[PDB]
Amino acid sequence: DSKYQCVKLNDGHFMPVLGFGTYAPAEVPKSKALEAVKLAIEAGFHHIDSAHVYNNEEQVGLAIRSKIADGSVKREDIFYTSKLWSNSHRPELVRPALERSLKNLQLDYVDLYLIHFPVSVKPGEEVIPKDENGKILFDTVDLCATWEAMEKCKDAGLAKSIGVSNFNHRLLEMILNKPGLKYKPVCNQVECHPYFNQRKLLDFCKSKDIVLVAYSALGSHREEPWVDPNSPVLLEDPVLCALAKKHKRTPALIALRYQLQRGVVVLAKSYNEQRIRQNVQVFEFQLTSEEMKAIDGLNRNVRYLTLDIFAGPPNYPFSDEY
Amino acid sequence: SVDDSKYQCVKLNDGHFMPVLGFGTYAPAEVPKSKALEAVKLAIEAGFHHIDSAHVYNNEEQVGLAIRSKIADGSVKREDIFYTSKLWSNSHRPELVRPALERSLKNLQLDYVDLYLIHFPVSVKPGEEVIPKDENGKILFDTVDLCATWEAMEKCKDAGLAKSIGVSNFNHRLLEMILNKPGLKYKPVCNQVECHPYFNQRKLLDFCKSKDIVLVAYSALGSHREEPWVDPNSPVLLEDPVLCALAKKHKRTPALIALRYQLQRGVVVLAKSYNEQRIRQNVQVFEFQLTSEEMKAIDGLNRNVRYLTLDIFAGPPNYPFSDEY
Ligand SMILES: NC(=O)c1ccc[n+]([C@@H]2O[C@H](COP(=O)([O-])OP(=O)(O)OC[C@H]3O[C@@H](n4cnc5c(N)ncnc54)[C@H](OP(=O)(O)O)[C@@H]3O)[C@@H](O)[C@H]2O)c1
Ligand SMILES: NC(=O)c1ccc[n+]([C@@H]2O[C@H](COP(=O)([O-])OP(=O)(O)OC[C@H]3O[C@@H](n4cnc5c(N)ncnc54)[C@H](OP(=O)(O)O)[C@@H]3O)[C@@H](O)[C@H]2O)c1
Repeated sequence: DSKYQCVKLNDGHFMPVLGFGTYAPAEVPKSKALEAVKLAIEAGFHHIDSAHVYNNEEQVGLAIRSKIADGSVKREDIFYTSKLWSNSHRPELVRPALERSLKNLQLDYVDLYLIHFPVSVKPGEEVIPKDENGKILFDTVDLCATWEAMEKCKDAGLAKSIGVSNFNHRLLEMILNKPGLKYKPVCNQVECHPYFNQRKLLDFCKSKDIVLVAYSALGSHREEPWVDPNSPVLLEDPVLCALAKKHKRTPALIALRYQLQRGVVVLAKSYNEQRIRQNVQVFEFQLTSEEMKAIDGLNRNVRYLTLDIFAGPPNYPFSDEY
Repeated sequence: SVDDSKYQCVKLNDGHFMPVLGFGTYAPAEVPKSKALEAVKLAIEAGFHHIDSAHVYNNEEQVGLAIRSKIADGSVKREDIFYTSKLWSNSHRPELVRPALERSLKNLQLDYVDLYLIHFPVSVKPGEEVIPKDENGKILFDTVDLCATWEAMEKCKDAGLAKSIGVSNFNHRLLEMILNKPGLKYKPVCNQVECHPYFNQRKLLDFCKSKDIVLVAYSALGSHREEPWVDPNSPVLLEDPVLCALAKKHKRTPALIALRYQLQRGVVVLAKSYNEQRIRQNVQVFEFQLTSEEMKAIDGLNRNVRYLTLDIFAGPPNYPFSDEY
């Protein structure tokens, strides 16, 4: 213990390369996140991924603080990520959103704060506000101004590092090229897996030393109406299953190891005590270059999470090629 | 930012972690041994957490002092230094393995090495001389079962003298030999071998990976080019045009490109320098990354150029470089 695999971010901080996802569908009791985070820590996860919009920060924080006070882990050995929801993109709303997250977590800082999604919605308690016609109440906010507000939260010490999520090439360039930029995003957390392996965006991120963090790396939560139930089940893939047999591992383990070997930090959500343990075994084997090539072949350009309910605004990120 | 107790490491097949950038400590004979002391100190100061040495480099006293010095002054803790030594070929006989380790520890004044390797698979006769020769200058080769040598290595690990054990300059056959040994207790955590864009070890790399063995690259910058070890007609790796082009593009150096290349193919890479500026420059390998096209462009430099043949040890069956890999 005490040591684990991390990568150096562009602001000098280190991020553990395997992250534990904490989102769980609405039907799942928020209490299950409490135990799942505790187990994840016990199993050796050192990186925990959440967001204000997952509505579990109370529980996630309790787990962390609970594996701390029981000396199972130290605060410096937990990399905790939160995310700014789209109803707080206005500059004067960013620090208050982070501070509310921190109050819920009862923590002094987050290790990483991301702009969760580049499209903005009307400020208020409702995370997906809708009008009388059932249409989204979008808002217009200069992301450059939101990013300047994140830089101030990092300078205030409330976030160790800042980054973004669901940003495309155009949106990343907007930040990277912003006049007077103080801090580049350390990461861009996006959907990534053998069926949507983000090779183009990945390479771009690499060229600017931005770490691409893969979510729904195991084929996603497949929650409706977010993900089409007709979409292929990743973990049933014939090639993944074959490689899983060869290595005597599982298709999940193969999908995770794949991301590690291509330079991607990978998240993995499970609320199963035993699967939580399985996933940490990603550090127990390697894939050969022929095998990597085989997984590369699986790419289909199928995106599980379109979030197309947010389509329309200029900053909707998935219309571009990448 | 956080020159903290955080840095990039990989998990070894025995549960231990190895920092992925190692500092090489061998310097040609014309270089005074004293220089190794200041070099390793500067390397620790710069952020190297992995230090590579060997009995045959005749600097363990200096390298050990450097490490002790940086611990005793509070710059670093012992658990944050990954120190590697190597068993020289005059101590391949099983009963001589632990005595060899203990002697290196005595010279270093350390309690344990983080990693102890079988340095080279060809054995020579026991005694003080590292390359024992008879009166006619013939090297005095010895016949030793490396499987027995490995058993003695396993015992060194069970004793806590070495946290991990591995090999160096082993080929496919020799690896299989160890891995397929009856009663095998500990697999080698690594195979430290020459590796660089002119000799990228693709095949051997895949093999190691398939066994979860970490390939550690030595002479990753094109070697010390010391004669008569290295053919002075050999190409200068760091003068390669492609490397130079990439270096220019990234605003880095050919050396940085060469090291980053290894990191991105899952290879732990060593880098030797006794120059304060280059020592600091090399840890910059964590500051950028290469695209898949750039990686492919480096893969294209492979030219089967082995800088270090060690062919004075060619002849005996265990000579490792005759086989395809
Ligand atoms: N920033 C964003 O826009 C965004 C979007 C989506 C997700 N995320 C983050 O990424 C995390 C992961 O994404 P996800 O939650 O969408 O999908 P995921 O991690 O792809 O989900 C994998 C599904 O596989 C199951 N699983 C886990 N380990 C397994 C194993 N070893 N073998 C077989 N099945 C296994 C899990 O079910 P069990 O619990 O029953 O094991 C889970 O439902 C989320 O929790 C969240 O933190 C971020
Ligand atoms: N196990 C084995 O059989 C074996 C064999 C050979 C080597 N090794 C290990 O691997 C280490 C490295 O191998 P090496 O010593 O053969 O080769 P190396 O690390 O490839 O040597 C690089 C040469 O490049 C120079 N250099 C370092 N950084 C540079 C930079 N940033 N820009 C330009 N030049 C730079 C150094 O000279 P300056 O010092 O002047 O900077 C050095 O002489 C050794 O010290 C040793 O620990 C092991």
